[PDB]
Amino acid sequence: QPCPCPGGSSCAIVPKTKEVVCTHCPTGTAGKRCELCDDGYFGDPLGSNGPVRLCRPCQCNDNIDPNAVGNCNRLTGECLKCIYNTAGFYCDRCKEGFFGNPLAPNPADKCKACACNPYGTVQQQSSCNPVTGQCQCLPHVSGRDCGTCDPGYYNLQSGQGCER
Amino acid sequence: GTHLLFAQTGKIERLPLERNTMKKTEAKAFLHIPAKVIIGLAFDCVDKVVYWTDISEPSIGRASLHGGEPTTIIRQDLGSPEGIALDHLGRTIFWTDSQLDRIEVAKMDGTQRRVLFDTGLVNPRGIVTDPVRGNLYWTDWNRDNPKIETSHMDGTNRRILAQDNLGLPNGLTFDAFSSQLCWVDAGTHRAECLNPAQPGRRKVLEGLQYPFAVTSYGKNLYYTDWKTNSVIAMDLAISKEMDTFHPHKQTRLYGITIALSQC
Repeated sequence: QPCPCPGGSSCAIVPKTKEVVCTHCPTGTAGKRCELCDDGYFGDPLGSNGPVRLCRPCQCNDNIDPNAVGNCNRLTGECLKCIYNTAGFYCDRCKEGFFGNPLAPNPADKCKACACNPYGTVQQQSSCNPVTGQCQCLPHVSGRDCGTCDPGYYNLQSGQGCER
Repeated sequence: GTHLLFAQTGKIERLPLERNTMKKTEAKAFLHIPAKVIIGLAFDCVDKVVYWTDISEPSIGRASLHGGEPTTIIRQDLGSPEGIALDHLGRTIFWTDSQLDRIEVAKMDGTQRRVLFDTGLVNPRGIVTDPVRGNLYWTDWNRDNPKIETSHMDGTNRRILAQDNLGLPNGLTFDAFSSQLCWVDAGTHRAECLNPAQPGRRKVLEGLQYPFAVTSYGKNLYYTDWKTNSVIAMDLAISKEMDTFHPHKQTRLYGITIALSQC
């Protein structure tokens, strides 16, 4: 008999189509019966397909843009638009071909492009060490991006490592 | 005869506009689409049809203003459609996609898709047309290089209209009579208008909290705000806040458009 709505909200029911609409909804929720989460939140407020999970803001390690929409899946919480070149369910890793600490405070030293030199890097790989960013250099090739010959060595463009 | 239409999660709201005034007490739901997060809105003046973009599925759909059952026209190969504009003369739609990074054009029923632009786009969002003069305008809130761009509706003559002093240009609107292009910026916290012919001179209205979308009706601007959770009506010239509407269900407001009684 009472309105099937949270926080003493009034409701409207159209018996012809039988749809009931709560006038108000608690913060973070949306829908006619506040049965879902608003964009920017995730959960299952009424336990429609699992235990009750109150809507809460997307948890993406501050690696999402507040000006974007659809930042995370409204049911699971999976982060969908990670920035600063981060990735993963919680924007907790770097995208393929990038290195650094996605959880770093400063966005600058988060996930940067490996930018491996195609001549000095083994098999022309684009990935690199997750922490140092060091690309897998060919024989006698040095430098993070493998773009410099070791002293006393030449012709990086050989594609077999510098030589002499 | 003319109505205001705005988007919220799971619905599209509707409220009458009687002589530049919002009939707040008469605000009723236009359509309920529970599973969707409606973002962009547009209105076809010849057939009286409302168009929208949904970032949930994602999809682009339409429904007649008078009764009409909601129908989806596009689902495939879609990223994050956040703005949609129409060519009521040529019978086509235009939209921004901030995921696939492009602006596409297609027939009213969604067929014969064509990627109009797909380079130099990072976060396109707002987009409007001026069918009579054949011009297209859009915003790209690219954090590093935000911009307001224009091009012919046919895809030629693309160029940047505004680049400096822009933060987060989320939506824009064009008024044919005054030849005025206005946008709302959630970064600089203001609304700016300009004549595309003389791009250098910008009228500015300050004090906008967090504008998302905007539409116009003569001298008045109507924008949706994320901070205040309301539709705000502003007058260009006097730079005054005419009125505000707070929908009872205080969820995030998105796109906004005006349903004209005739073209």
